[PDB]
Amino acid sequence: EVQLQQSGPELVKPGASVKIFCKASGYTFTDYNMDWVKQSHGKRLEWIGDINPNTGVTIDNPKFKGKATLTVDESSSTVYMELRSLSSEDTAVYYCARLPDNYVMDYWGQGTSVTVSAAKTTPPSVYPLAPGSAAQTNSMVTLGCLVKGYFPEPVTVTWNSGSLSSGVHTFPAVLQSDLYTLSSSVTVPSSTWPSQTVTCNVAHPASSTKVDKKIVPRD
Amino acid sequence: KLVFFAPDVGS
Amino acid sequence: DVVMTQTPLSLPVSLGDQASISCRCSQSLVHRNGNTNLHWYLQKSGQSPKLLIYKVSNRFSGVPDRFSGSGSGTDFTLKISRVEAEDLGVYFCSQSTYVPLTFGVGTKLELKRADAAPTVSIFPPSSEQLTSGGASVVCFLNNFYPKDINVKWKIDGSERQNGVLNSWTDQDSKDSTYSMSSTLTLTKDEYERHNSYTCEATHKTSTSPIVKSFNRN
Repeated sequence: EVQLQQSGPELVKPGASVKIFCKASGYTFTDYNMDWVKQSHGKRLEWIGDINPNTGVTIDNPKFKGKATLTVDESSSTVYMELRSLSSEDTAVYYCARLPDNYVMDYWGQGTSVTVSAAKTTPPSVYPLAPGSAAQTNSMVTLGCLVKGYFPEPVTVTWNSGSLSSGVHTFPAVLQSDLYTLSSSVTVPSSTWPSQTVTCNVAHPASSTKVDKKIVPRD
Repeated sequence: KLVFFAPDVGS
Repeated sequence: DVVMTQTPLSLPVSLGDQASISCRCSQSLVHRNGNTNLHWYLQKSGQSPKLLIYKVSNRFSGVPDRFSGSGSGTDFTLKISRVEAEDLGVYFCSQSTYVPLTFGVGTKLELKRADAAPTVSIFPPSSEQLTSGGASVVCFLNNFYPKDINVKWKIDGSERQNGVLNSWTDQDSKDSTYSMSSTLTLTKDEYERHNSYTCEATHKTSTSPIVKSFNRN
């Protein structure tokens, strides 16, 4: 089976560089070329370049001349791409792709995420979201949880240690000013809260942080 | 302006 | 660069319907070797793109005969006989005739359901956040259909755009709805300068915007 395994996620400071690889298997590495594709926010795909494994000769997208550089070490069946002078515009997922003589990119790697941020490992601040007004009778109450100012991804959010699952919306994190921000909502019947306890469970493995934030009603 | 994508791929 | 224009951007279907995705290019895609290097890719959520059809009408290995492609020159079409649940995702058309290789913007094949009004909930800044010097106002728009929605923040009647961060979920696997979160972040001082904070949602299920708000005091 054809396999294209790419290097893990990268965390790079603005202006620095990074070199990501892509090891191939399941076929003769020399009878095919290797291409690279960029996918940013909105999931727009941009072709970066194509490289030959036997010669190292590359066909490049001129819009990436000052950004990307393709090399290959065919002994290890590994293709590299360097991204230099990184800015926020370079925060994206970069894909590996095989190119046979048909000039069709058929098999793709799992992708390498590159995140550009001047921030170090920062633990998150967890804020409870309580309704400003009392809930009506026999209605659904929506509670929330805001997780702000952390780096890097991922953070995990569950409610009542996973006992509340239906009505939970945890939203994709957004990177702003080198730090992430994430929110999570939960909807429970008004006869459940605040009569019973509802707790936000946040975990940030990169900083070994785990917090429980009880959602208390406002007065 | 128009250039065909025709690399020398293979052994 | 050769421009790839896909129509439509969003294609809601019920399971069993047929689907047609158009891809028009700026110039002919006939390579000097004779081949028309236009291809179709599918990217499901959290996965890598996968090759469905290459050179207009050739099914890649493993692709069901459910999928078929046609076209020539500058107009191409991808067709699905009976859309299945596993077919939902984003479909990209791409050309490999000229340098650089280009892709379409993408066409999201989503599931169709009855209209659903969003449950709007607004939340003031927490005591924990106010002490640290920050002030975030969070607004959730949960479980709505169709996916198109607009959010506007208003502070004492005036629109506010700076300091807003928005996040969207994909189509839910159990009810086929979409959700959205919006967080307006201010300084503690700027939050204490104003009183009325409003979250306005524009959606198909209401002729006028849905308004949730609160007065600081």
